[PDB]
Amino acid sequence: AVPTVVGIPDGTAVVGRSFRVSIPTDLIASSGEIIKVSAAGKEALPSWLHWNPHSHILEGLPLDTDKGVHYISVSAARLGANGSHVPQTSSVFSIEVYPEDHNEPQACAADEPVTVLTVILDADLTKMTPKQRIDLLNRMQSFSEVELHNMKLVPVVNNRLFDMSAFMAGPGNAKKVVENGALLSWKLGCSLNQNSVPDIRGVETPAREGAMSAQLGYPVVGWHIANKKPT
Repeated sequence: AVPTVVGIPDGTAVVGRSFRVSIPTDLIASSGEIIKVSAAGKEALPSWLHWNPHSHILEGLPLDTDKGVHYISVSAARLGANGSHVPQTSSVFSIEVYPEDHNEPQACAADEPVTVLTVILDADLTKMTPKQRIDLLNRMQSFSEVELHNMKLVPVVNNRLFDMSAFMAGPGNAKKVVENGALLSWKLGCSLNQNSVPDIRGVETPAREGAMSAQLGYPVVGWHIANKKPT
């Protein structure tokens, strides 16, 4: 009698940046009902998302191939005496994945380069689940002193494991690079130079000694600091 309708607001995401939203399951599910979260019209989520049923958190880390709008269905079903799932309600919202974070947490002055620290990892993000992508970011926090949601994680492109414009850099623990590679990066400041970069020993030393890779779960190829043209 008199069903309730819950609207969930649409969200936004950016390639290479962590995504996290709470879903109001206590409003959608009358006691006893089973919640399902999927891509609308499918049983699975999009490949970049992960649903935590006990925390009610939908989270993910999109790749360039996830650009665009994703409709997500949150549905509640009654479990019948015979084991059937009787759907009761469905609430659908969308998430638009945008292509570029412009190296900004979300800023430097216009046309002022952003100083970015990048760690190059022997990893293939397309082989990793969303949870694995997020946990790699989580594991980097000890070293970056940047929160999960302000780091960036994207694949290597054109097989380039270096940045020749970098004015500081150093080695990791890896001797071979087996996978395509991943770039895990964050902002240090605006238009910095060697003399104004913060203390980076807490990156460079564990990178070279192998303590960083032991904590991240992936081999570290190297790191570098470079000023990136603004976008």
